[PDB]
Amino acid sequence: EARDILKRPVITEKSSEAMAEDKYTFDVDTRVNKTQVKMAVEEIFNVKVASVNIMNYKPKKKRMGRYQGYTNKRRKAIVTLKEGSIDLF
Amino acid sequence: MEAKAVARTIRIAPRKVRLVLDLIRGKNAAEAIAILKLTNKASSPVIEKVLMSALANAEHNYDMNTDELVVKEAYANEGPTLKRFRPRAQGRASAINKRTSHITIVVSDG
Amino acid sequence: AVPKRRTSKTRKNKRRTHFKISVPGMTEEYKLSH
Amino acid sequence: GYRKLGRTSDQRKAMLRDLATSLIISERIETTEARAKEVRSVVEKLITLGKKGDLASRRNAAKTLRNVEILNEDETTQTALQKLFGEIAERYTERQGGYTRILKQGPRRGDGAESVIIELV
Amino acid sequence: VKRTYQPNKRKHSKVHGFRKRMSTKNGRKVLARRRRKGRKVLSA
RNA sequence: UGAGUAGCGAAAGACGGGUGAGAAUCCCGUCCACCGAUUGACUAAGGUUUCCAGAGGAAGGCUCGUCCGCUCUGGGUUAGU
RNA sequence: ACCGAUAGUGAACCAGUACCGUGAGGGAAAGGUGAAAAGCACCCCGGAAGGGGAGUGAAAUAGAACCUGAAACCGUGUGCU
Ligand SMILES: [Mg+2]
Ligand SMILES: [Mg+2]
Ligand SMILES: [Mg+2]
Ligand SMILES: [Mg+2]
Ligand SMILES: [Mg+2]
Ligand SMILES: [Mg+2]
Ligand SMILES: [Mg+2]
Repeated sequence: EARDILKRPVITEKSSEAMAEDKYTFDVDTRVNKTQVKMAVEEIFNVKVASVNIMNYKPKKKRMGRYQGYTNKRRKAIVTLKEGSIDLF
Repeated sequence: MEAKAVARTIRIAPRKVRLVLDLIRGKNAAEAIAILKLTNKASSPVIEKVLMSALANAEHNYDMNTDELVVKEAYANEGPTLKRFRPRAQGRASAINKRTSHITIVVSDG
Repeated sequence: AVPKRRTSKTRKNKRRTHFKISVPGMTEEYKLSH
Repeated sequence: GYRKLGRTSDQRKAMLRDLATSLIISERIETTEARAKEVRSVVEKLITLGKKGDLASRRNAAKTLRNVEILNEDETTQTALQKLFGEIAERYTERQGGYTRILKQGPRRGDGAESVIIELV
Repeated sequence: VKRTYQPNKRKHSKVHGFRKRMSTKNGRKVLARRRRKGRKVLSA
């Protein structure tokens, strides 16, 4: 059970900046630590992953009239590695 | 021929506009752009875009000459308001009534 | 210190006889920019 | 004379000293009517010290003219005090007083205030 | 001046949480009037 | 209606230049001036995306407004101590 | 031989909702284009809003606050005084 842990990448100006140091970015499910994440990439991609950081977010507020609704919640995984690379697009 | 033009939901009171129009009625046309831009008010720059729409449609839609062409009907009439509130000394509050107007010009030959 | 009555439609309008504005001068349109 | 301009003594003595200076640099400014009928006088009493040019007038041509503005005209640097005694004084060596000129533009948009120009001649 | 309702979060839940309404029968007749009337927010 | 009346919340600003359909009130620059065991700099409660960058000017801002803690759009909180 | 949008239910629509209160608990407002979207291609004034012509339609003084459209209140014109 790997391909339900991590979902999709984040391509930004910071995520594009960090690929000059082989730091890549993903958007992880909740309910998951950083050790479940480390052996996930390391068995899809065969990259010999290195250390990992993580964070959370909080609801924002989309609203366009009669739709006073909140939004889902995130948990990013700024990942790092030395030996190798992965081309995503 | 009698051309016209109307401006709609213009954000000024009528009682403030109606002071300028009395200086504009029953007069020539080029004897009005002058008296308008030599009157320090805030009404004047919006009654000036509203002649020049009634003069630029007596040239392309209805084919009259601007040489002799006078002003026969100008008037302002009330509109919808916008209710607001200002707080006061004690917990009480007080009304505010921000008002609007519609403007209407008519240019005619004889 | 408080109005005892209502102000009619006439007495409101008999009063504004002088509550108008005035016209600029007229030099040849040119301004009177002395 | 005797105009106060809604500004107490300690304020008016510093508003009429900035007007006298920044004028001289650019020789043409844009003010309200009242103020320029009062630098009509302050600045006309300030070239009359520049024709003497003596060592004493420079000492009373500094108690109203304003702190040393390190100008920069064409490839240079001046002071407003070594421009007033060298250059304006020399243009104006053979006239009597009356070297200012007021000119009426229109009013302003916000506060409805008569606006005028003032220059040198 | 100084006014009432100097907030906090320990004390807005130690006195009006869920688990203080359940531990007390008169607080279960509180809940059981807010489910029947139909409100989207039971006491927390 | 009262009525274009009472009021517009303690306090030093002036000129020049630039962008704009449009400037006392926005951006850059000069001098002057005030608070100063505070109108400084850090942290907690509590508040909960108000933070940042391009855009925008119907409403809100006790005036104006090309500007904004306001309106659209996409993005920003990284721990063996 | 019941109501027909101030009525009937607190709620015909976003309703036990927004909003008020530490809390228990209290409480609203708000329906209708046309038979048919055929929802005004194009030209002109203006920075945009809005208006004038053209054109769809049986009628646009039925143009998205759109079925009808009283009264208070606010105005332009002039037959006698
Ligand atoms: Mg004049
Ligand atoms: Mg007055
Ligand atoms: Mg009175
Ligand atoms: Mg500055
Ligand atoms: Mg900001
Ligand atoms: Mg009805
Ligand atoms: Mg019908």
